[PDB]
Parts: sequence; C-alpha cells; structure tokens
Amino acid sequence: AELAKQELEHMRKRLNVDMNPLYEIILQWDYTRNSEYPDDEPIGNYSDVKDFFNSPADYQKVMKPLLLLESWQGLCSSRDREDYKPFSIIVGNRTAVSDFYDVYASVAKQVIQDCGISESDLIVMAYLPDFRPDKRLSSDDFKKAQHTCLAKVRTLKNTKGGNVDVTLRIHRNHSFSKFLTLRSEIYCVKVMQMTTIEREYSTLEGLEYYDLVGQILQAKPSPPVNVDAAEIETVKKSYKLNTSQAEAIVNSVSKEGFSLIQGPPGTGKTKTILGIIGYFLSTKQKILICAPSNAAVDEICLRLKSGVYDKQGHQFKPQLVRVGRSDVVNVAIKDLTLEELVDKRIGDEMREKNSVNYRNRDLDRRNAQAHILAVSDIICSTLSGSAHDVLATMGIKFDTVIIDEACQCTELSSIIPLRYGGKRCIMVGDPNQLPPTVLSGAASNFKYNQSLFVRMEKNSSPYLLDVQYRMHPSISKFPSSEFYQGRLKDGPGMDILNKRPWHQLEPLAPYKFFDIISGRQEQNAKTMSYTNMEEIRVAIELVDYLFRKFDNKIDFTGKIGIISPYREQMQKMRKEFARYFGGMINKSIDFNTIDGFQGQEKEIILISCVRADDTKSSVGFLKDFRRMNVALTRAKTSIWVLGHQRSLAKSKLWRDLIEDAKDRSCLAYACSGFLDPRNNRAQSILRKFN
RNA sequence: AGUCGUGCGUCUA
Repeated sequence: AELAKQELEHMRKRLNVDMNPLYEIILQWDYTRNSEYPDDEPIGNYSDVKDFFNSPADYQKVMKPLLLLESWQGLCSSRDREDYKPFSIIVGNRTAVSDFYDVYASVAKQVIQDCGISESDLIVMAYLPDFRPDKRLSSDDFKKAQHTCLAKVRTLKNTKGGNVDVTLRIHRNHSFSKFLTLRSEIYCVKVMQMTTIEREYSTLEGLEYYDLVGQILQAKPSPPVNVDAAEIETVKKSYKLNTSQAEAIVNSVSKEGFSLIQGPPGTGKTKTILGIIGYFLSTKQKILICAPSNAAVDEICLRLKSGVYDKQGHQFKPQLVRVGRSDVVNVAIKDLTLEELVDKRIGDEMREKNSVNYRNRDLDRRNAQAHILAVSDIICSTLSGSAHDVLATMGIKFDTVIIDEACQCTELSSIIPLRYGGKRCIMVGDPNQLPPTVLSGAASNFKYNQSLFVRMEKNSSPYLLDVQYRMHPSISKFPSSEFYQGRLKDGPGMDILNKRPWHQLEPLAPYKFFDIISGRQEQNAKTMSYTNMEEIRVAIELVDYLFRKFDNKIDFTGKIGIISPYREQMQKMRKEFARYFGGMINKSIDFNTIDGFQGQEKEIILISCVRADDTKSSVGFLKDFRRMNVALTRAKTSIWVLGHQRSLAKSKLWRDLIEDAKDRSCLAYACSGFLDPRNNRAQSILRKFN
C-alpha cells in the first residue's frame, strides 16, 4: 500500500544517509591548527541546546556545530595525548569525485597492519622533503609540519607482493593536492576513527524520517495511562519485583513512546531491565537493548543468560544476540557473539576452486547471520554498535528499544538505535550519575553534555526507584537528603548486611571522613595532574591496619577499591601499594579513577581527594554534584573519605557534607601515621589542631 | 580544568 511504500522509503533513506557533507566539512579543517574551535567563525553561530525545537531544521542547525566542535576536540585530543605510528605512501592517480579527490596509493601490508589502518579511519598527510630517512618520525613533526591535509580511507585492496591499494578522500579545494604528484612519498599518520561520528551525523540527518521525531523535538513523554492495581500486584508477585518497580514497569510498558525510569545505583537497575524484558515478552517482537559501554552490555548478557521469569513463572531463555567484537566484549560473552554463533551453526584450476570455495563460505556466513538475526528476539549491543552495517542491510524493525544509562550518553547516541523503526522506547538513567562523556568544555558550555533523558526528566518526572538494598542507609542518607531530595527508602537489610565485621570497632564505621590537617599537592606540567603524598600515605596506613586486623579471618579478594579524581594520583597510589604490599594488591585492592570505576561496587571504597592546597579557591571536578554522587554510591559497607578540610569546606556541597558528618560524629582528624602511636609528631599535630 | 566513553576487519593468489 501507499503507507507501506512510504515507510520503506523512509527506512531506506534513514539507513542510506550520504556521508559526503560530513567529509566535506571535516576535511576542510587544518590538522596543525591549535584552537578551541575548528575554524575562526564568529562564536555567535554556536547556540545552546534548546529545550523545545520548532522544526527538525532548527534542531539540525543547532546540533551540527556542536557535533563539529566535538569532532575537532576529539581530533586534537588524539593528536596530543596519543601518538600513532607514522607511515609513508606513494601517490597515484587522482579521481575527481563530487567536491572531493580520491587518491590511490600503494602501501606495505606489514606497515598498515602495525599501524592499524581500517576502511573507516581518518589520517593526516604531509610532505617533508628535508625529513631524514633515519629520523624517528612522530606526530610532533606532523603538528609542526608546514603543510598538512586531512584524508579519509575509503577502500583497502590487497594484491600480490603484499601491496595494499588505499583510496584516500581529501577536499578538492585543499591546496595540498598540488603536492600529490605521481611517484611522490607522502608521510601519513592516523588521527582517529570516524565511524561513530559518521553514525551520529547520519542519525542527525535522518531524524526527520524517524517515527518518534515529534516526541524527540518536543521532548514531552506520552501521558501516563492508568492500569489496574490487580495486574500490577500479579506482575510483582510473578516476577518477584518491588511494588514501586513493578508499578513503574507496568506504567512504562502500557504507554507507547518514550518511557523514563530513574534508577539510582543499587536499586536493581539490571533487575528492573530484566523485569521489563520479561513483561514485554510475556505480553515475534524483537527487542533491542543498547548501552553506552561494552561493560554494561556484557553485564546485561550475563544476567539474561540465567533466564527471565514470565508471568506464569516458567523461566525461559530467548535467543540473545551480541553485536560486538570478541576482543572488546567480555570472554564469557564470546559464545553469545554473532560470529561464534554463526561458526557453530555452520559447523589455475586450483586457484579458481579456492576462490569459489571462499565465496561460498562468505555467502553461507551471510545467510547464517541473517537467519540468526531474523530468529533472534533480544539483541544487546552499544549505542554506536546498534547502527552496524549488518543490521542496516537486514532492515528489520525493532518495535521495542531499551536504552541503559540514558544519562551517560549523548542525545545523538541514544537516538542512533531508533533508526530501525523504533515505535516504543524505554530509557533508563539516573541524572545524579556521571554526565555523558564529553571531550570539549566549550561544547559542555553549550549544553552539549546534556542528554535527551535530562530534557525528558525536566519535562516530566520519571518513576524514581525509592527502594535500595546494597547501599547502606547511612551512605544513602546524605545523597537522599541533598542529591535525590528525598524519595529514597532503605530496604529491609538496613543493618543486616552480611559483611557485619569491621563495623563494631570504633575506628572503622560504615561512613567516615578522615581529613588531613596539612597536605601539599604538586602539579606536573606534562600531565597537569595534581599528586599528593599525604593522601597516599594515609590510604596505605589504613589499608595496612585493616589487613592486620583481619589478615586471616577475612579475605579481601576484590573487596577494597581506591578511587581518586585524578589519573596520576591513582597511578601513584597503585605504584606505592605494589612497592609496599607487593603482588597481593593485584586482586585484593582495585585502583581506578572515579569515572572509570563507575559500574563497579565493592565492600570498602576509599575516595581520595587530591585538592589540598588552599592557595587557589578553584575546586575543580569536585564541585560537580554528579561526580560526588557517583563516588559515594559505588560503596556498599565502608567509605573512607580522604581530603584537606579547608579545600573541601570551600565548596558549598562539600561544606554541607562536612557539616552533616560533624552532626553524625563522622569527622575524625587524621594525618601521617594516624594509627602509629610511636610517631609522637602525629599525636602532637593532632592535639594542637584540636 | 586535567579526565573519558565510543568504532573497525578477518583466504588470496
């Protein structure tokens, strides 16, 4: 019918968005340029993310500059932080494609294999006649190179002699093409991969044809639909969920469109997702789960492998498909990956026969993967991975799209999976958690860091999960009072936690705040990261005391986690712990940054604050409330907060936290050798500070 | 203001 034809055309347009404008915009940039913005255009062009968008054209106009700025910042970060291995190529004939030049170059297979150049990688090319052959070429030369040109890899054709033909796409108007003479050596170095940027741009362009385009532009969730309480109670009993969680799931499923579920950490977010999936399956309807990071996808796959109960209580295990590489995905998820499933399902005359056999094998693999995708019910992947070419070729509509950590991903990433005719979308995320990853502070200033879920929450209040179990009630007290503004209720196990010990002792309590009377932090110019020795010494002393108290009674294998805002501080702590304790720190203690440590929960969490000097009133990342909430919510039983008293007291949120700790008598002055009575200096300092 | 998630492909003479 006409409607079917229109839907097919819209799907084809969404899945076949041309990338030429993106290439034209990107290639005009100068690699050697060192500025906060790709060009020198007036700042007025950039605009903050509007809450309401009049039409798709305005939304695209607002978003495109932000995407370009983010891409430029990522390019600069790759140029500076990372130094890819340079290589050299020989220029060939040039083809004048529409507003582009495609250059064919011959390169060695070993060189590209070592560098790691794929068909969707961006490179920067330069001509260095004075470059000595023996000189160690590096990204510094490219940055300081007089002439540079951005190029995009198009095709990689292998040919006898180990010769790879590479088609590089460059901007036609770029002057560097005058140096692209036949049989000319050009030094090229990789910059970054454009696959994610290309997918985001395609989604931005195709948002017009999206079914939920109106809802996204308005950002208004569909009105709640009343449901019978008896059905909610029956679902809760069948799935063994909580009353609030069951009500939220029922309300989200009943209404068609975007659904907002605010799950604070420890509120069974994975359990809530499992319940939603089971309820939807009980009521083929493919469901696409997308998560910002591969770790979340792996966790969801592991949880699903155990099976999901239905309303009747009969556990079942729908075929789950993981769209991801084996190396990036967890080892346990290797079996669930598409490649392994296809392999399991499958189980010059000679030259021609070998070629025919290879083609037949490729066709069989394509057929097997297509069949698996068609029969699969649950497809778990990442936001960027949801737009994989295989899925686009399949063109199978996904009625239900679940988004995890909606507050940890950008709007474009969240909308990417919706391209496959997504009529029902369920986004779950906690705004108090870490904001979506952003490389540019300027982009954040334009509200680019703000995600779609944030606007949806502003328009309408999501269904906050009040009940939490893993988090200790004392730990969740202050976040509930301030971060969540209440609406949090402790679970039945308020004080019946299995890890009872190391709590009765006065020195060790569920929540503590051991400030440092004196502490000096040194900043490294190369990394611009502060490092303090007092925090490291205090943490080492506390860990040693804890181990001595329970060296043999209880094993701390994967139960102690030290987190600091700064990467350099965490690395220094890991090095010191390895030097002092030895190899036992590999498993007993886990060292990682607060942002990196997100998603991991441990019995004991040591939150070490590096900001100690009071000379500068600036607070830094500690000022943000979301980071503090993430740091505090990752603990279960014991929290050890380390940081200078005055520096933290400068901030309003930290001042309130210190006041609450004083009210709860959780403040205890600490310094070097706090638990070392032999060192009389520490005791004297503590007495004087009193 | 000092840190970070995301992507790629495995047989070719």
